[PDB]
Amino acid sequence: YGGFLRRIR
Amino acid sequence: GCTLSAEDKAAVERSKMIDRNLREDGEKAAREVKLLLLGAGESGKSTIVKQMKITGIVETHFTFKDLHFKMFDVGAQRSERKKWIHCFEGVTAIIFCVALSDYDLVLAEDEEMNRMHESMKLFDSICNNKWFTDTSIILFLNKKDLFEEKIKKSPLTICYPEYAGSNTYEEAAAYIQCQFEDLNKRKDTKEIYTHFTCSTDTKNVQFVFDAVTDVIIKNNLKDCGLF
Amino acid sequence: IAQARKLVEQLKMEANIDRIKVSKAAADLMAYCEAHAKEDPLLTPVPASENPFRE
Amino acid sequence: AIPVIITAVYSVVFVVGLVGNSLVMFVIIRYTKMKTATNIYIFNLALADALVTTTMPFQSTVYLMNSWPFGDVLCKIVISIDYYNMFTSIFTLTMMSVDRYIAVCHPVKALDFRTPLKAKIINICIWLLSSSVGISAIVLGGTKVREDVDVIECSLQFPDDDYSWWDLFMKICVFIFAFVIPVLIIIVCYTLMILRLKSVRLLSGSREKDRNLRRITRLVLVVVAVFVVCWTPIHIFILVEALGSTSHSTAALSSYYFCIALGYTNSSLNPILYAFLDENFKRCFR
Amino acid sequence: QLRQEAEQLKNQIRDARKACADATLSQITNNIDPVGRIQMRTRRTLRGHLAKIYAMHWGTDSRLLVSASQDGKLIIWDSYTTNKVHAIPLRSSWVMTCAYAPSGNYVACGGLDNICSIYNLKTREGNVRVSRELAGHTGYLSCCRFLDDNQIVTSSGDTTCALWDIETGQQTTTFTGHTGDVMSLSLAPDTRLFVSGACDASAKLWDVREGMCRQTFTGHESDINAICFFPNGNAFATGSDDATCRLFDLRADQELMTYSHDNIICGITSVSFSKSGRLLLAGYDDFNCNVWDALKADRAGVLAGHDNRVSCLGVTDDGMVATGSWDSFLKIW
Ligand SMILES: CC1(C)CC(=O)C2=C(C1)OC1=C(C(=O)CC(C)(C)C1)C2c1ccc(-c2cccc(Cl)c2)o1
Ligand SMILES: CC(C)CCC[C@@H](C)[C@H]1CC[C@H]2[C@@H]3CC=C4C[C@@H](O)CC[C@]4(C)[C@H]3CC[C@]12C
Ligand SMILES: CC(C)CCC[C@@H](C)[C@H]1CC[C@H]2[C@@H]3CC=C4C[C@@H](O)CC[C@]4(C)[C@H]3CC[C@]12C
Repeated sequence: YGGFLRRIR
Repeated sequence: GCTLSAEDKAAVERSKMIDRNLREDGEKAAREVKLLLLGAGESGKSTIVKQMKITGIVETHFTFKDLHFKMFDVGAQRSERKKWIHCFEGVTAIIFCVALSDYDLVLAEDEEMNRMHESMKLFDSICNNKWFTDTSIILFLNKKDLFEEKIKKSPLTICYPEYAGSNTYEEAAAYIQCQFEDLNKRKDTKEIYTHFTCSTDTKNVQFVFDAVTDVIIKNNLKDCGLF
Repeated sequence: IAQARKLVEQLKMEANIDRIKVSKAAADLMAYCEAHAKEDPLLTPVPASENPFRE
Repeated sequence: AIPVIITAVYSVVFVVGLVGNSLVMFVIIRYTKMKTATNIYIFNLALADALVTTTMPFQSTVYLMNSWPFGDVLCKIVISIDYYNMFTSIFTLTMMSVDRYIAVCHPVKALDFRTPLKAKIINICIWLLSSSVGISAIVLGGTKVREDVDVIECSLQFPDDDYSWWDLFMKICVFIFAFVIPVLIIIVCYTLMILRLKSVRLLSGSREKDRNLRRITRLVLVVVAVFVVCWTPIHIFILVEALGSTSHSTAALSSYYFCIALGYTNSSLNPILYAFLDENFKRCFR
Repeated sequence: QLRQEAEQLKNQIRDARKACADATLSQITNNIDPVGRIQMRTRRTLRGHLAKIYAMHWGTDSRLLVSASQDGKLIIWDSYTTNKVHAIPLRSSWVMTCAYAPSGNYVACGGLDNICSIYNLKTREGNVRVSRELAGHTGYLSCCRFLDDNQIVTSSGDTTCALWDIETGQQTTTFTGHTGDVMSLSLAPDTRLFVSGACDASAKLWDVREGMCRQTFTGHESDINAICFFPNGNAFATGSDDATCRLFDLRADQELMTYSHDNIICGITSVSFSKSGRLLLAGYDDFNCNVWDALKADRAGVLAGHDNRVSCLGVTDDGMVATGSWDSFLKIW
């Protein structure tokens, strides 16, 4: 869980 | 499949219906608690049955707190206990009844054998039996009133010289209980629930229900794999 | 008392019996086994064609 | 370095979880027939854990390549698998806890509740309940290309007018229904079970039975501690980034992926805690 | 007073037995080839009992069989198709024996209830209902076998046997003389004599017509649990708790061969013969069955696959083997 959220990098 | 004829399919359907009935009956049966009622007739055993309820095996069914108990009395058998005692291997609990007032009474046989000693040896042979290694035993010490009224006249030392306490009721009763419990060789997996009879409504039944509840909790723990 | 007399009578009845040599008994026991040896499906495995308990 | 060790950790967790789940599923399918409720629960838990572990290599690839090179359909199905099987695994853990609590603290009702048929009904209800999040991830999940960065990212798409609000609400709902309710239920059920077992005459009768009670308490505490340690960091990190503050650093990214690795380590270790420690399972294996 | 007379009679009987033992079965059987290794598999697995099996009996048609379980079920199995023809509930779940009538019409059961229940299968109503109940024994019913559709012989734990009349409901003949609980019963092929083994480590041969014991066989050191007639009707095998089987002969009036092994210490629950009598099958308490050579006393085969004690063992009339164990499973080899 959390690997498919809209992250900024 | 299409290989089976018209009657073969009917036979298979009948077998399936029979299997459904069998599994329903097994589900109902496994939901009930079995109690093997042992002891001696002179000890007073029918009175306990009458209290709880209100030709080789007497089966008594009673419901208490949404739990069905089937109690099997095998006191009418006059044969060797070894050849049929294994039928009760999966019994939920054993109920062993002994009369405290019979500490000095002699057996009906010509031999001078103490009735209490015979009860103790029967309890020893039943508790230390390979079929009841993990079967809990509920000990009912009956006729406490008669024992209390009789202990003031006859000392307890007549049964065995080992007793050195006073002739009071409480100490003698505790000593008898500890002597009976010391016969339990397997103190690890088996627990003995000793209880003096109360002769009052919903007293013996409550004790049996508590012991059965503990046994059911242990069985559920084993089923879950936790124990 | 009466049980002893009954036991004595039973032993008298059993003693007055006709017995044969063990050799004849063994010979008859072997003869029966050898005579019906071909009719025993357990003694000799039956081919699956004639065996009703097919897989 | 860190990347190398991070992907090594991901690969180790993936291999361990996949092997353990496959072994448990194979043992349950053939060696030990699913006649009891606990076996059915263990089978469902192992299936959910294996399907969650299957998601890990895609996330490792996203971490390394910094982009999603697979198709849109593959991204949708992977996201749906991840969400659905996470919910299924958590709910199966919660229901195993409730089942054991009912078995101990309600022995009379356990005769009418621990039927394998009722276990199958409960499992079907769990999978249908997770089907809501699964269908949501199928419908809304997808892949979109960002032009100013020239990066294709796979995630849940919401309308852009209130994308932030929808994302925050979805994160809050998932956090609540996947951590707060299950952790509270597990804590309450296991605490009540231990308190009841403290009053059982059988367990306190002998030194060896006291040792058995201590072992049961240790196992329960290990299960609860493993679940909390594996799931709390990732949820806290996600909540902090969603509402607390927004930042992007290499150390933050590495810690985020390590938290995800711990979340997957939960499912990797579930077979060890629930299958390779049940006494009935040990007897069936031997 | 007369005890010395009884002792003298016993001495005369044993001297006569020793005189007739002019040879040995093992010496005479040295000319026959060994059977070999008997290998067979569980070609059928009957499931549907939720308690320990205590007895089973084949039908006369070599296809149907009856099994009794401790959960109060008499299940009639079609061995060919694994289907359940009938599942008779029992008023008493403590059943230790069951029987199948030679006509296929009736089924007997009994146990700790001290009653032999006879159920009719060919009722016009279509359901199996209780037809008769024989409550004449003061001990648990240990075995029962149908002489005919109207006569059944039972053995009880009160050291007696009884030949009954089903249509009347009262026993016509009482066989007494055992000093221990009668545990096993076997009818002769001609249904004129039978043999009973009890806990007194002795087997008695009884005559149906006359109603009195004719021969007594000793040799066992423990209780006899199983008994079975040889197919020719002249010998019979007994299984005991001494982990030994023994083959007695009626005409020779002495034991012939003892089947035992050094590593076998558990008792025998059931014994049976094959159609030719060459194989003696015996169920043991070590979860396994042993197929001995009835003439060479060799452990020709082993049947394993039961997780609990094998309780009952039957061989079909045509010779085409059912084992029931405390693991709630029947296995047909
Ligand atoms: C659509 C929906 C109503 C909702 C949903 O997301 C899931 C459902 C059905 O069914 C299950 C899911 C699983 O994760 C596993 C399973 C098959 C046991 C039950 C979920 C799911 C989505 C897509 C795949 C998939 C697609 C292709 C291949 C493989 Cl193995 C799985 O699965
Ligand atoms: C493991 C972390 C995450 C949470 C800690 C949980 C455990 C250690 C805590 C949480 C709630 C606690 C219980 C709360 C209340 C009581 C009642 C009191 O009369 C005896 C102790 C007892 C029964 C506590 C025992 C310890 C307990 C079960
Ligand atoms: C046993 C359980 C309760 C342990 C819980 C540990 C939690 C509280 C820890 C583990 C990892 C931690 C995170 C690690 C890194 C960062 C980045 C930093 O810039 C802000 C704090 C933040 C986001 C931390 C928040 C707290 C955190 C989530």
